[PDB]
Amino acid sequence: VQHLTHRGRRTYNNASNQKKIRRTPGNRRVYIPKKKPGRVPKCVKCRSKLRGIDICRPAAFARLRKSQRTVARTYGGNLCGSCLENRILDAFLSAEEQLL
Amino acid sequence: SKVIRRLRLLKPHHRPKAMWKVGETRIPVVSETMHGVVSEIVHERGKVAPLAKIRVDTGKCVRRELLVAVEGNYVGQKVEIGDSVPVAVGNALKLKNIPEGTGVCSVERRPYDGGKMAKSSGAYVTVVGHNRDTNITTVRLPSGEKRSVSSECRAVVGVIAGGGVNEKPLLKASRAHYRAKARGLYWPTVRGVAMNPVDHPHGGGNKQHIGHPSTISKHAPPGQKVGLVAARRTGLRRGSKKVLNK
Amino acid sequence: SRGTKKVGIVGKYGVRYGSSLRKRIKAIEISQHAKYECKACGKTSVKREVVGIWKCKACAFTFAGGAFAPTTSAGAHSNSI
Amino acid sequence: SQAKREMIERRRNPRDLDQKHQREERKALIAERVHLYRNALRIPPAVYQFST
RNA sequence: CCGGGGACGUGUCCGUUGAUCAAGGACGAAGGCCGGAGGAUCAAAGAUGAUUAGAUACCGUCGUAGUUCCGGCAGUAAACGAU
RNA sequence: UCUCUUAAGGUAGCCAAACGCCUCGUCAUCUAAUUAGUGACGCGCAUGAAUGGAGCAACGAGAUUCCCACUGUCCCUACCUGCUCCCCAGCGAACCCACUGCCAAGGGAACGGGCUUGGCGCAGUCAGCGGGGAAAGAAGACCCUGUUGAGCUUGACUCUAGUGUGGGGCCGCGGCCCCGCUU
RNA sequence: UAGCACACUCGGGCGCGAGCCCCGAGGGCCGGGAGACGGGUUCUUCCGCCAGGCCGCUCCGCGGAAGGUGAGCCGGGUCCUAAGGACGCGCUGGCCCGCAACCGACAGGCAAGCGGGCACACAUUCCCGCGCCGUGUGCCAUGCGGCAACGCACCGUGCGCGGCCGGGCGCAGGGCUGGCGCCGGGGGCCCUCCUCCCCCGGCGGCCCGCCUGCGGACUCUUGCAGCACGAGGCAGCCCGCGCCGCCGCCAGGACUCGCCCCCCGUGAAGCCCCGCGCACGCACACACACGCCCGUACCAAUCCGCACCAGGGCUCCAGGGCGCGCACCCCACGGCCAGGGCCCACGCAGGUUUGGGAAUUCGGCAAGCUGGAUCCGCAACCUCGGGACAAGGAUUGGCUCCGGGCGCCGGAGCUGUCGCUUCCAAGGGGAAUCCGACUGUUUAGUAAAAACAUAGCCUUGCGCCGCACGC
RNA sequence: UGGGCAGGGCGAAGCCCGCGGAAACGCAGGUGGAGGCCCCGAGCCGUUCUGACGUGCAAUUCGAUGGCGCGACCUGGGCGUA
Ligand SMILES: [Mg+2]
Ligand SMILES: [Mg+2]
Ligand SMILES: [Mg+2]
Ligand SMILES: [Mg+2]
Ligand SMILES: [Mg+2]
Ligand SMILES: [Mg+2]
Ligand SMILES: [Mg+2]
Ligand SMILES: [Mg+2]
Ligand SMILES: [Mg+2]
Ligand SMILES: [Mg+2]
Ligand SMILES: [Mg+2]
Ligand SMILES: [Mg+2]
Ligand SMILES: [Mg+2]
Ligand SMILES: [Mg+2]
Ligand SMILES: [Mg+2]
Ligand SMILES: [Mg+2]
Ligand SMILES: [Mg+2]
Ligand SMILES: [Mg+2]
Ligand SMILES: [Mg+2]
Ligand SMILES: [Mg+2]
Ligand SMILES: [Mg+2]
Ligand SMILES: [Mg+2]
Ligand SMILES: [Mg+2]
Ligand SMILES: [Mg+2]
Ligand SMILES: [Mg+2]
Ligand SMILES: [Mg+2]
Ligand SMILES: [Mg+2]
Ligand SMILES: [Mg+2]
Ligand SMILES: [Mg+2]
Ligand SMILES: [Mg+2]
Ligand SMILES: [Mg+2]
Ligand SMILES: [Mg+2]
Ligand SMILES: [Mg+2]
Ligand SMILES: [Mg+2]
Ligand SMILES: [Mg+2]
Ligand SMILES: [Mg+2]
Ligand SMILES: [Mg+2]
Ligand SMILES: [Mg+2]
Ligand SMILES: [Mg+2]
Ligand SMILES: [Mg+2]
Ligand SMILES: [Mg+2]
Ligand SMILES: [Mg+2]
Ligand SMILES: [Mg+2]
Ligand SMILES: [Mg+2]
Ligand SMILES: [Mg+2]
Ligand SMILES: [Mg+2]
Ligand SMILES: [Mg+2]
Ligand SMILES: [Mg+2]
Ligand SMILES: [Zn+2]
Ligand SMILES: [Zn+2]
Repeated sequence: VQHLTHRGRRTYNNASNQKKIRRTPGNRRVYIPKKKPGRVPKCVKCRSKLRGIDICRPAAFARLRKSQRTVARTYGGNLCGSCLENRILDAFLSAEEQLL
Repeated sequence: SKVIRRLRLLKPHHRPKAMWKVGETRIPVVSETMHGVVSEIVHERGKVAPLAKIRVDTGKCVRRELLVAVEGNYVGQKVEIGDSVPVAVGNALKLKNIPEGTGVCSVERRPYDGGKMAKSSGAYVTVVGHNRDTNITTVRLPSGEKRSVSSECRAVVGVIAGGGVNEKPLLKASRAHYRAKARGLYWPTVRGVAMNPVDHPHGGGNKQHIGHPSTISKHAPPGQKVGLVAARRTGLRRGSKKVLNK
Repeated sequence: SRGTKKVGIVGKYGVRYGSSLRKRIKAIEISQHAKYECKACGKTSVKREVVGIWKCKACAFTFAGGAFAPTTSAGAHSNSI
Repeated sequence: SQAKREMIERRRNPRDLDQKHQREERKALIAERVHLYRNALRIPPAVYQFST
């Protein structure tokens, strides 16, 4: 097979030097730079996966539209809905018994 | 002869690195009672005893305090750090308001010091008595030493989490290896009797023996202070603490 | 299909380290690897994460406890007061 | 260290203000620490007669 | 505080569910053993001072294990009412 | 049983052991034959309890013996192949070098290539070869000497860092060396 | 003289000159191709040589003359910090030390470029096509849908609170790679035989999985399990992997999510950025404009070992067969091939030696035997885990079938000069003793050990420490 | 702060089922995939030949044999210790 070369680039196996194979038109394969995997957004309380928010590299994430980077409710990309609802119930119920 | 390894490890490039330390674990110095939430219980490199990240929220700011974790701490625990807070586990208060016979930990040695004594795994300090005149609390240290300390000193109620780590034998040399690499100890330790005379006072010849009494004086030169450095006695103990100390 | 008659969990150590050392570490390796009941959610899902930190993997309830057990005798006594 | 930075703040020791930009801050602190020491000593009549 | 127990009392229930035991299981004084804690008294071993023909013993003094507690092992007694 | 003596007199164990001089100890086993091996024995020159004693499950490129099997290890060598060698074209060093025909005996600084007296050989070439040149390596590392060292030790000599102690200096107030105080 | 090329062979060419230079053919052999460090022009073209290359040269990493290195996207700086440094100031008789601006990464964090052309050589830099990123100017709107999971208005600034990481067996996925079948181009070979040989072929739906709604109790996984703090199911939602709409089938695969395991090891920091909270005030799109410095050729004889030295030197990429296997061996790709003659002795390396079988020897040194797999059988001892592949035995090819749970397994028959792990690859075993427990470490260049380390055990000091389970 | 390291073997807990049991539990078959476990590949090293070489290829190399080979490892860079 056509052997792969890092075409004048560094050949180390770091997280920032990952490559992926492309088949070029001549039945020749090359390495092209595979970018880093984007971090998944997590709840700051319960650390489960947050839905709705796109999974991209922190630079490519910032290039997205503002609607793609967050959820429309309050504590949008911070809390999940179950942790947020608990936080609403906690602030309410602590206030109610504080009156009594 | 050459410098022995004991003096040679005293030089400050042999100390553990500061980047391994999560932070200084001090009891906060507070005017009024501080209400904190245990935000996270974290591990520090080398330290078997975990740390308690305490997050305190006021109207003005958020203070992030750090304490050694107490057995029974949990994330989300309301802790109170003050002078006369309740004496529940996890709170920190002055020793005068701590009843006698309750094991406390991270005891301050001077007032508002941040906590010095009983800071590693499983340690606790038993509050023995209060001299309410002269404001002096006598406490029992984890070494068995009965220590006087002023009642203004703070302490955290409970024992240090990280429990009975001494009960597990290191079965392998690797488990001692990764332990000492984390704590920054000098390991493995060559016996000085196995060394040459240029290396050690025990460094001997033709048979591995010390050759002179290994009980050295406490007034000895450094470089001579090798082996048993101020030994009151030697040999296997075989007795109570009372019969051997006097 | 027991596999071992007496050693159980310290059969991983083979014939090494001595019988009494394998016998001594057996009670601790049973202890440090076992699941325990969470006292915040009820489930037997508390596992050790690092020495001194015990976390329930179901409801994420993490607490500072003993080295190889969630509770020590000195730690239990201070909490029972 | 943060406890030591609070420690050198509680004591008001002018020898802690060792940098160059702290110079005007230091000599203000020297002026008040002298003044507290000057009047806590037993001032002799040769000096104290000028207070009257 | 939690748990247990037998006797009695009874127009309470069930209705033969019982007796005794190879195998098996549990408990099991003291001394002993293991790991941990503790250690005041007493005290094997050991050390002495005597006694004695001798004295490795009895007597005096000291003293370690041990005696104590916790987890386990062990599983023995003139474990006798020799039943 | 008696007696001398010590701080205490080697206990449990173990052994001609990697520790036993005698010593190839003695007995047994192993063998045709064993200064070896193993098992015993122990008045052990000079074994012995964390200067760790005893102990061998597992492990070992550790040390050792026996057995089976295996074999050119040997009896006892032989043959084959490649490469070298050998011969050539071209290229082309170094070691070493007082001077060098070879022996026998003698004398001699007590083991000569040269001397003495005998015995011989000499066209000075090619290849083998390791008897000799007391062959070449290297101002013997052993040993001794040096009023030459260095490493290292300590009960050497003279000092010394360190630890510790006493006295003094380190300009504060109060009260009874003691106790408060702070500046 | 020692020594120096001795897997090549044949023809042709240029040329004064040819074993070595070039071309063609044949026969073989093994790496080759990209980066770093290091080299520094060795690169490439033209010309040369009577010098250098362990021979010769018409050749050359040589000599001479030229040519060549083009970047918003690659690397570094204009960024960030790590361990750490620190020329200032304090402390000084001087240091140490304290604070520490500043610094510290060409493999960390980390904006954005690929396909092709051209070319003597060089280009992800030029060119062509299609993109993308950032900066600077202008030009402002002042919000909505869904019960919900959430969907969107391509909008900004400040503060606060937060936001990243380990290793491993396996399961699943998997950049890609291979095979087979079928189809399709393009090229070459064929006494017979043979369809031989070589090359090439964003967007919507669904699926996961989390969550939501309804509802209320079940439900997996290769694996522990899960579940009223809400199971399966249904309908959604989210965000990725994946698959179809705008050649199939099978196998392998770097890597990767999550489970699970491991730890007295718990697996960076900071800036940027992002999110929310609270405030401020406005500029994303769009349009226009712009994008600095440095590096950029080449180096399995270009480096370091005085050298074209059998040495050493960080990183990346292996197709087919065999087989458990990126073992060996054979092939492919790609790249290669550096005297002549004769073979005496003695060598070095390798085969084979009847009979004997350790008698050799300090000693089985060296050599040999055993060797894979399947099936059977397996002792004393033991820390009960081992010993253990103990010992020991049988079997093994080719072909034609049959059966199964079908990458494989079992059975039968036929067959060969009895032979089958047919080459390759691949334990000799047993009975004991000594020592060290073990794995590990060591005298680079005469010692790998019984020495060292080790865990364990123990003693000592310390409450002015990293805080006694500690040092 | 980065990187590197075949393929097999043995089969620890835990789990599932079957059988036995009055009970405690015990066998058996799978499952699972532990361990400074075993054989070994690249690689690393340096046991033996006291092999080759020993004015060498080499101021320590070569070959066979051997050991190690996910570690108490090896390794690039940065940094510290003179
Ligand atoms: Mg280049
Ligand atoms: Mg979205
Ligand atoms: Mg030595
Ligand atoms: Mg000395
Ligand atoms: Mg000595
Ligand atoms: Mg010794
Ligand atoms: Mg001395
Ligand atoms: Mg008892
Ligand atoms: Mg008892
Ligand atoms: Mg005890
Ligand atoms: Mg008494
Ligand atoms: Mg004796
Ligand atoms: Mg004999
Ligand atoms: Mg013999
Ligand atoms: Mg003793
Ligand atoms: Mg001895
Ligand atoms: Mg070893
Ligand atoms: Mg010639
Ligand atoms: Mg003569
Ligand atoms: Mg003559
Ligand atoms: Mg000759
Ligand atoms: Mg000679
Ligand atoms: Mg001399
Ligand atoms: Mg003299
Ligand atoms: Mg010649
Ligand atoms: Mg050749
Ligand atoms: Mg290259
Ligand atoms: Mg060229
Ligand atoms: Mg020439
Ligand atoms: Mg300057
Ligand atoms: Mg970078
Ligand atoms: Mg462009
Ligand atoms: Mg190129
Ligand atoms: Mg559901
Ligand atoms: Mg292959
Ligand atoms: Mg023969
Ligand atoms: Mg023999
Ligand atoms: Mg002989
Ligand atoms: Mg013989
Ligand atoms: Mg051999
Ligand atoms: Mg066998
Ligand atoms: Mg055996
Ligand atoms: Mg060893
Ligand atoms: Mg050596
Ligand atoms: Mg021991
Ligand atoms: Mg291993
Ligand atoms: Mg091996
Ligand atoms: Mg080495
Ligand atoms: Zn949440
Ligand atoms: Zn829970």
